[PDB]
Amino acid sequence: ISPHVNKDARDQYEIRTHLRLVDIVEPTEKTVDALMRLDLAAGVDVQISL
Amino acid sequence: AKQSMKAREVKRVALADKYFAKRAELKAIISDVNASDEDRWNAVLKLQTLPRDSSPSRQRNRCRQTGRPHGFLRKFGLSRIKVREAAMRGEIPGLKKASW
Amino acid sequence: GQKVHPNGIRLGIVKPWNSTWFANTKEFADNLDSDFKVRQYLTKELAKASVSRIVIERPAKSIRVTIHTARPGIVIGKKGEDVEKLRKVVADIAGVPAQINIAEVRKPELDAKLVADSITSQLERRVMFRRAMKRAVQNAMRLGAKGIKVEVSGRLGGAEIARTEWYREGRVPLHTLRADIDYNTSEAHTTYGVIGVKVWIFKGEI
Amino acid sequence: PRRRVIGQRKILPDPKFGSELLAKFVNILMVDGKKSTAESIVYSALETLAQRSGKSELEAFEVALENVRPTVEVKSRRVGGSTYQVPVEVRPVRRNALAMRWIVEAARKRGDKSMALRLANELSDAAENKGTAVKKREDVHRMAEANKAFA
RNA sequence: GGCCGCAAGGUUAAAACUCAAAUGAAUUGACGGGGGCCCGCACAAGCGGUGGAGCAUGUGGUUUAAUUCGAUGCAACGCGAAGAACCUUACCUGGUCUUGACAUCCACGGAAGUUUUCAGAGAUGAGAAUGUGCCUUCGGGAACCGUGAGACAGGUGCUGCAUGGCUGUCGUCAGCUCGUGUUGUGAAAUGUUGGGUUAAGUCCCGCAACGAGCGCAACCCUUAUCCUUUGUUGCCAGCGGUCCGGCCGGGAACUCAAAGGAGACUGCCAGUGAUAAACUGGAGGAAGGUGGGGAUGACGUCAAGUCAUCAUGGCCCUUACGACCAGGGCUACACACGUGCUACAAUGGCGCAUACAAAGAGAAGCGACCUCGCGAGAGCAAGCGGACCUCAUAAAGUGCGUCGUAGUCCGGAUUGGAGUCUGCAACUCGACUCCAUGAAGUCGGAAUCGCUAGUAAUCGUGGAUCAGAAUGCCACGGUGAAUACGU
Repeated sequence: ISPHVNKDARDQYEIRTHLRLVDIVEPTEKTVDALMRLDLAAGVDVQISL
Repeated sequence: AKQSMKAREVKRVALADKYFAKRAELKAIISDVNASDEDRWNAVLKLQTLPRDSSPSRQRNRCRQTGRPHGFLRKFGLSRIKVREAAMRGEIPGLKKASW
Repeated sequence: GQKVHPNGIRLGIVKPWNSTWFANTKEFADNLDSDFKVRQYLTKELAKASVSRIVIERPAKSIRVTIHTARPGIVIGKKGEDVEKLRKVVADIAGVPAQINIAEVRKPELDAKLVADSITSQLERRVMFRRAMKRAVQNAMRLGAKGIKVEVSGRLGGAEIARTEWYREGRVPLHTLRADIDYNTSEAHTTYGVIGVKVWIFKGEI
Repeated sequence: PRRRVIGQRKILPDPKFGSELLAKFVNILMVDGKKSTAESIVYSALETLAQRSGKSELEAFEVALENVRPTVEVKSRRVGGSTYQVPVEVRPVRRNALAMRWIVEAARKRGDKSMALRLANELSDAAENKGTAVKKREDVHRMAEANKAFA
């Protein structure tokens, strides 16, 4: 945290990543369209597997 | 950093992109076992006629805002000083001060 | 001693972030550089429109930017003839579809960035720094703040030995983490060198 | 310290027998956090010692200690620019601690083959009133007696 | 010079020259080999080290064409460097260009893919193939390659005693101040002192003071105990299949994962105390009095550090203090110092075979099973953007043999010969393997350092930088002490 020598005097940072999983057992055509036609927030990442 | 060092870096990345496939071919030839044993000599003698700046190991990671050749972090593209500045201003999503 | 950044120490407790998105390791650096270039261009273009904050979001495969300003007319223009141009340039820089939104600052006298910008502007036209500082403090305390602090440093008045001065009114508790404290800074370029300004404003606990 | 009261830590009793004195002896003997090695050494030594005297290990140990426990010692004082040796009484816990420390220090200085052998020889000599431990006790008492005028 | 005295001397009493001050009484600090009260691994009581040997690394000096620049008592010396073979590079020797290696302007024509010759290379010359899109109202020139002229570009060049921003230190110490009132001609004082008490200017009672601010405490992260939601890639007590294995049908109970809640406050009892603030014991409880560990740094001090991250006033150079290139140097070696690693052995060295962890990283990435090699590795090849696959086998420990106090069956510097891999390229100057050689050293003079509990000591494991290069730095668990009478 200093532009020159001092060698102690540090800063420590973190990033945390949260994760969730959801399972659908018996789908139908209407539901799959309903999911594929949905929008969510500007900070969530969504992965769909068939 | 001086204005000529960054120019050197741009030139390096350009040439490395340009000559990528030829080198991989020549190196596969030289490495492969059971070769004619003169094709090896030829490939070795040709791999050194290409420009020196076309090798990926002549490149140096630098800070994207200042040009500093030390204290580089790969997740951010910046040096320690500018990382701290942006972090305190609030421009790096998810990052904050840690204790445990 | 040295002090910790108020905004920084408060992120996640009472203060929000300026950028919101998720990315992985192969996109993080590029996204940061694109945001930096966007902010540089907007701050150069809107120097006289009283900008105090630029918030960036990256949903799906586009970019949406919110500008917090105190003179929205100068930004919007005659039926959009300026907002459209800004959107085109930002889309070119980002490389994806773009959207711009404009939000208004009701009280410019309780905003940390705008007070500091006003002081620097006055200092560059040869006004007396004591007058500037006292006016700032009085305005803030008149319009409803619970406390304010102002600090200035450099070659004041053309002196040869540099100096630092500050004024305070009300409460300004910096060790309390639930306190709502706004902070920002600015720089003035004169014929004798650089002068620096810092501003703190307190609004209440939460 | 200056303004403190420190309580006593609890110590588990030995597994084979049930004495806390022997646990403290193991503790004083151990090095680098290896309690198993110390327990092996002590148990082997007490085994080889019980024969040489035809009594229980505990009785041999107690008789060995009773000849090395000290009674009076000397502290140093310097307020007038000169060092004076002032005799003081020793209290029971310190008596036991000093005895154990001296026994182990004497043992490590011998020249036999195994550490268990050295420990057993030292304990036997102590029960017979010979060796460096008893010499140390005698020297301390002599110094304390020679300075009785400063009590 | 006169008077007086045996003498020692006494009494009366000037000038030249030189300086701009000499001095009294009070006021706020700092200091004392002055006094009083209280703190801290400050001492004392203990455990392990450094100073001696060999090696790794930084600094002074000397050397050299160059050994690039900066940091210098505590608070510089494994420090900027979180990684110098070329590159990085800012230094040296030699070969080269001048509106330029990086930008904005004006106007004269056309563009990117292969392939030949002289060059150490930079850079010179010969060739072959192509004719883009697009209002062509013909002006588009947007896109991007050439050359010419001049407003300009460029500088890790000096001043951290002209500066902004950022940091060290006294010190996580308990202090530092204001408004109104009152006292003194004034500088100033009171409040903030006093009797008790606390880790604390923490709190209560008194008192020409009455109130408020910055600090102290609390709100934030983590760890220890409980219950209610969801149960796959994570979990198996009851039930039933057997190729023995959570393998399979199943179960939602238990470990565990991660969201909302409960809990600790001198709350309750007894004694002391100013009919107080508090203190010392006891119950219940996973935990008791700040439960344990982090983050959090007041007004100020040292013209403390950094113009070489960046930004910036003043000075300075522009066919050169600015570009490009191939070789060398930052790794030198009579010597002095700081910080570390491995040892000098039986609480151990060597051979066989066998329990028990935590936290992390991975697409130009991590690389299983199988085959070849004594080995460092090589060939062929699944799986995984991951509670699923891979890195990846914990070590100290325990059981059985042998060595027998020897410079050793202890220690592993140095040197010869033969190899593997990264990389255009390992001479100067890389890491690792195999056969051989087998140095100093038997516990270190005067000095001197760390540590109060899951701490010291000791054993292994991961990551950042990174083509390759840790005995350094930042993190994780295993075994597990001694001592504190006292100031």
